[PDB]
Amino acid sequence: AMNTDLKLPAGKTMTIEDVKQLLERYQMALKKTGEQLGWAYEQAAFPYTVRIHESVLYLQGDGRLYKGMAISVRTAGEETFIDIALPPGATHGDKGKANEFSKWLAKTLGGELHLFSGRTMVFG
Repeated sequence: AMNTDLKLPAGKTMTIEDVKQLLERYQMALKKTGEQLGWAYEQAAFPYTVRIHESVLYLQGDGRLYKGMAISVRTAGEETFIDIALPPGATHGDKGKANEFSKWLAKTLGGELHLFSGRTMVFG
């Protein structure tokens, strides 16, 4: 029913095989856009800068929506724990991010996760 055309600049020639290469190039451009979206996901999913001070990891939150948290290792008897402490001013955002990282950590290492909601999850 309908048609679009591009009139090429004077003197420019074009074969169907050149057009096929242009379609491939277009898909390469879409891949690059896809990478930008992925990078945007990465930055939003971990909006913290990490520093270590006195064997405690401090995450400092980007912008007003994230304050931060503190991660440390605790031993008691022959037991070992990873602790994630949220400070008094911790945001809605910080709580969610801490929950996300804690669950990933538990899936990765195994053990028994005690979430600040009072829920316990066992891996193993």
